[PDB]
Amino acid sequence: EDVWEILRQAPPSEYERIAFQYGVTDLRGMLKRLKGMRR
Amino acid sequence: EDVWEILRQAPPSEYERIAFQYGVTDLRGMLKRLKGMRR
Amino acid sequence: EDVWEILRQAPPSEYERIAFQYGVTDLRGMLKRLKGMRR
Amino acid sequence: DDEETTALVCDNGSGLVKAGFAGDDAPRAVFPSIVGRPRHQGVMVGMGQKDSYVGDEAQSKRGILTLKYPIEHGIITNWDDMEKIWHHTFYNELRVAPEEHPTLLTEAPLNPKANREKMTQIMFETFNVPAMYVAIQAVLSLYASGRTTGIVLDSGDGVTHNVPIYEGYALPHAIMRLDLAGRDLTDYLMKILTERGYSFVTTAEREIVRDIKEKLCYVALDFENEMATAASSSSLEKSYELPDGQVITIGNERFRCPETLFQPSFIGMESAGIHETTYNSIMKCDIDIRKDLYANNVLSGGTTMYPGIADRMQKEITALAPSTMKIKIIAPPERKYSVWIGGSILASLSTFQQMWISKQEYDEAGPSIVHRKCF
Amino acid sequence: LMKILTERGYSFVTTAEREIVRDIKEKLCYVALDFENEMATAASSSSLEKSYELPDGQVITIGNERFRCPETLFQPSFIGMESAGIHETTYNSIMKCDIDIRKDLYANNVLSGGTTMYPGIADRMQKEITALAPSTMKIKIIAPPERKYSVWIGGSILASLSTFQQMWISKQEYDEAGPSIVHRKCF
Amino acid sequence: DDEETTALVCDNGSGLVKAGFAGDDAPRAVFPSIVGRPRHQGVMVGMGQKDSYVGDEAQSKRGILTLKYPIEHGIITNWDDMEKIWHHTFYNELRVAPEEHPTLLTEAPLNPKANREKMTQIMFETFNVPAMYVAIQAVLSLYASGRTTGIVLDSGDGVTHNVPIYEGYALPHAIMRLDLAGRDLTDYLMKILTERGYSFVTTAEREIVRDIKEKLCYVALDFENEMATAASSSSLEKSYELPDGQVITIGNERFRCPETLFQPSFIGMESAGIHETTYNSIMKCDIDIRKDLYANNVLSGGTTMYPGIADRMQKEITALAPSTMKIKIIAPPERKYSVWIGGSILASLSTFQQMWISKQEYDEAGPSIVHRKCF
Repeated sequence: EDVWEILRQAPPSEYERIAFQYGVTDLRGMLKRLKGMRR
Repeated sequence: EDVWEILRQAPPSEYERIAFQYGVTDLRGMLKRLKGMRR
Repeated sequence: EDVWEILRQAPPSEYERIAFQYGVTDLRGMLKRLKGMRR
Repeated sequence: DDEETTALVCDNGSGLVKAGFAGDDAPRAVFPSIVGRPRHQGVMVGMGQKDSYVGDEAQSKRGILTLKYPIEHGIITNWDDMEKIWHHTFYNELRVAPEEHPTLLTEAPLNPKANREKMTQIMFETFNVPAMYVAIQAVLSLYASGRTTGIVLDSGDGVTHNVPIYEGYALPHAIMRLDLAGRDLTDYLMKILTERGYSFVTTAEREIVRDIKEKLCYVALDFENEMATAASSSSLEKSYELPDGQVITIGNERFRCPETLFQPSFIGMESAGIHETTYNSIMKCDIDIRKDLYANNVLSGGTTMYPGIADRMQKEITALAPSTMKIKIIAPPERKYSVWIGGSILASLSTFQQMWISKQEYDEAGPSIVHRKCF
Repeated sequence: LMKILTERGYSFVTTAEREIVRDIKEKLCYVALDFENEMATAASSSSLEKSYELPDGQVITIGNERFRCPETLFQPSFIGMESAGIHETTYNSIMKCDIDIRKDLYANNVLSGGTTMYPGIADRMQKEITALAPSTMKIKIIAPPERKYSVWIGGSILASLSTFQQMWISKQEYDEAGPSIVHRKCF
Repeated sequence: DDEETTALVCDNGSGLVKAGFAGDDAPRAVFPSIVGRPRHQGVMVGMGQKDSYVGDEAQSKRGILTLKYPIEHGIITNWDDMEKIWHHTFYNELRVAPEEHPTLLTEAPLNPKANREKMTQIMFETFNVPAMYVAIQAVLSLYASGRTTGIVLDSGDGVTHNVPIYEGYALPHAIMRLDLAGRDLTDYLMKILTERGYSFVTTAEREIVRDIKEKLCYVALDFENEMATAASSSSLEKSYELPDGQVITIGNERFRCPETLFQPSFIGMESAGIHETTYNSIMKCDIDIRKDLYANNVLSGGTTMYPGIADRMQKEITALAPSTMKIKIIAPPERKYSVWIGGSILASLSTFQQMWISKQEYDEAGPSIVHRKCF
């Protein structure tokens, strides 16, 4: 998927954007799981 | 009173109305007496 | 005032103008009163 | 039953329709441009309720009936309603035969031609007036000014524009549009009243709120300083008996409602406020017309009835206009009916029948005629 | 009231007893404008002890019940209805009303019912509203003496509305449209 | 007794209050927002009945106690009840020290500022949480969408609105209000059940009827055709055991209850149905945002759990929207808890403590601070 890697690599401002383009519509998700790491 | 005359002269739709303005609150009345004629 | 006399004497084209210079800003007026005569 | 005739000075004021005879001192008819649909339409002994005789009757006996403007946004979407409206006009408070008397009609700029086309032929046919004529409400108010030169901020019934002029000479390039209307401030203030812990959605609520404006709302010359006051300005908390009966409290909204006519950000228009629209129209003006414009800063509209509106003008321009030139905004107390007064004078211009839209000219030239070389 | 009469040392269960007690109401029971003050009176209000010949013949004694029976139409707690009294039902209906219909409602506070024949019922209306309605508005409750038969009078007038046969449920209309017709577009 | 902290994602869902920790997969607490008054309050040996521990206990042991929402109409009229409600929350099913954990709070649009003012200081004082933060339930569900663009029909717990968006960009001018609520459909269906030969007035009856809805009531794509069916549609007469025990019969009401969210005439709201509210919000939108809106037609609400609701969307728009554009309504199965999920994510936004309403900021800036430049 690389959404893990690229949404821990992309901008944050654009973490929003590119979770929404690079397949993580649940940027909601991406952050909650990024947090499951840092939650 | 003229309620007799004007409630046999006014509109019918507005016989209601003008019995209620020109003093025959008993439009109820006005019709029952109009009928005492035509009852 | 003479606006009556000079706005019944001045040009008409310039009745506009000279009502607006000779004091009848209400040329609007001057005509409506000229009409109160001819209204 | 009298001599030749007297014109029918009739205004379709954006909110209310107003009219009188030629050279009358006041349009004898004025009332909202509403259409009424009784919501539940209860069945009772007999009848007595007409659908849409709204005129002035409906709002008093409002609620069941909803509200409708044929001319909703200064432009009319329905007419059957609307011609029956004029019938109410000419036969209930004009109570007159249109065929009897010539009538001048009010048409706003930017109208598609077909609008006046139809309004014409329908008035001819249904009303068979001797004939008619029409004119721009803005232009009619402008003759009501008599100020041949200068721009007019025609923020009156339900519209806003600028009318730069000189000796009666106005530039269509120099005239712009403002969708802002009493309806717009209505929506904004209703919004604010609701958000402050209130349920302001209902039609009669809409009329009530506009009245709340017209008798309460003002505008503050300064914005932030007066808003800081409102932080503790114990003057401005005048609460007004909600017409249902419970006093409705009021604070800074009593002013910060209409200023958005200068800042449409809160109302959400990219458009620029009235003042800078006037100013940029000024810049597009020629070199020295502008001093006159300053002196001919003729305001117009009862919607603009707010206190310090003119003063806010002079100050805002000052911030804009060079101090070298001197600014003089005009604003008659008789601004909303000034349009009808100018119409009465012009139609009364018995030296000016020649511009009149007659039976024949129309018939031979159909509807299109009134548009070519005439209006 | 049958409950209360029984609990006060009486055996009020029988049908004819039921009619008797309703009559006891209709000719005796009233309502007091004030509740607690009139109940404190009843603690010693020597006026209200009017005892009425039980129609069998022995005078049945009466006290504060002569009023505190129907007030529960305002307080259904004692009758045990979560529902709110007549007055506040009217009032909240008022609130749901539009803005200014309410002044008329105040003036058009038309009461109805012979069951509501009680004394001071209307006055209790105005006062309770007052406690509820803003003093800004003026309250006018209506209540004809002819309220229970007013329904029949209105029926007589309307049916008598010889301009109004057209709404009439006839043989044919019914038959062709069966029973359902009377319900659609008519009643 | 652990590391730094985890947020307190707490929702005051209009009907039920729901909450969990930061980044929880489900708000661990959910129950009605009812207050209970035992009607007759019988005297027995000892006690054991608290007045208003309603939570989830009361309704099971309902009847004596009546029902009360502090937030009755999405807006709270009483709070003592309500803060004790949150105490029940944080110490009976949150059973946690508020001081321990940060909490994000749900606030609906159009609230008077003082509401969140107090909710704040009371939570600070009584709950002394490390600090708090609040957000619009609509907005939180909107982040729960992740759909940066498009409008959301936030007809969820007990409210209805439209939330036009683009890349997270929503217009307050483009957002409206709908008083319609599960309570409203409740009153309507209770009315209908009663009028059909039934006595449906009681509170527990109220809960029963809402449940009757949630497990039975649906909506038909077509209205008149499905009503003509109901004239003889022998499918729809499913009668359901009244929970007291006698099967309660059901017919066309199983659908024609909620459609009034499109037609408030029968429920008696001049307001227009959800669909055309969305549509006119669409028109007020810019030119081409609307295709996205069509594709971003994100529905929200478990109240909207009805079958064919989305399909009725597409068809009604179709009747409204040009066929040129393509309509795509969204509606997650997880719509009512989607708000809490978005809250959990956002509060969990450990990159986003900075927006947090802390002790000091509040104290030095009092209550007003949380409102200026923050929420």
